[PDB]
Amino acid sequence: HWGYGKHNGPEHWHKDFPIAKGERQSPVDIDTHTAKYDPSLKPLSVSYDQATSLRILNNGHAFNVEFDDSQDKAVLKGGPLDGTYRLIQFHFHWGSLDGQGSEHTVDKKKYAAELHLVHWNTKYGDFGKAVQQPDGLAVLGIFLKVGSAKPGLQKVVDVLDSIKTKGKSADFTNFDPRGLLPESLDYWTYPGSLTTPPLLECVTWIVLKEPISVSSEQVLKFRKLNFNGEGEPEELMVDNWRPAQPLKNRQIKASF
Ligand SMILES: O[n+]1ccccc1S
Ligand SMILES: [Zn+2]
Repeated sequence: HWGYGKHNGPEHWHKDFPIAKGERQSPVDIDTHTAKYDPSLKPLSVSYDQATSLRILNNGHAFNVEFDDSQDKAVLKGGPLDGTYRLIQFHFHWGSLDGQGSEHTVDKKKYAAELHLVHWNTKYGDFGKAVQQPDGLAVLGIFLKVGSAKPGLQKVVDVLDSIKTKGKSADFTNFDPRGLLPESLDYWTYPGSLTTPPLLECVTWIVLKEPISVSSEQVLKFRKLNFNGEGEPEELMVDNWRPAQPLKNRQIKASF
């Protein structure tokens, strides 16, 4: 029964998921004066031209926009990565107020939200096998700040009313995730974990330096979602973010 409240939030997760206190937990604070440029990093390649979205689901924690990952249609390669990583879903974490919401922080700065584009390493055949491997996933993290509207997010915003409560889904075909990307692909990378239970330590994190801007009306529609199921008392889906975790013996590298 994990969640984001007092009684079931991040400080409780370690009881059911002891890896919460592990050596490679995410998110982390990115100290820009400690992260070092790595000339060994190869160019990052985001190839989303043939992406095939299918559906959007409120899972009681966030919403997932799901993709057809039965073939190499939307892949992430290059940068720190060896091989090919297939896009399976994206989701966001966000706050109740514009001053909080992101999971990663940059010199302790919190953004209003954070987008996670989740990809799995095709050498392991499926997502479920990939998450049991230290290089099984690659998550592209993108910060959201409140300013101008993001045209490419509006199709997402406008379907949320149809998936207000936990367990609801809606058809969501022909959504282009390229429209959620900032101009620059300058990034930081480090080894980490899923930021939700089961908190598996399988992720190569790639966190873009340049945030995207979204409008206050857009993020306000995120905040109208519900953690609860239909017919239950309303608990707004806000502050579904885990705070920064100890860096331990890890290196954050910069691509720039
Ligand atoms: O929050 N989250 C859920 C699933 C896979 C990755 C991540 S970051
Ligand atoms: Zn996430």
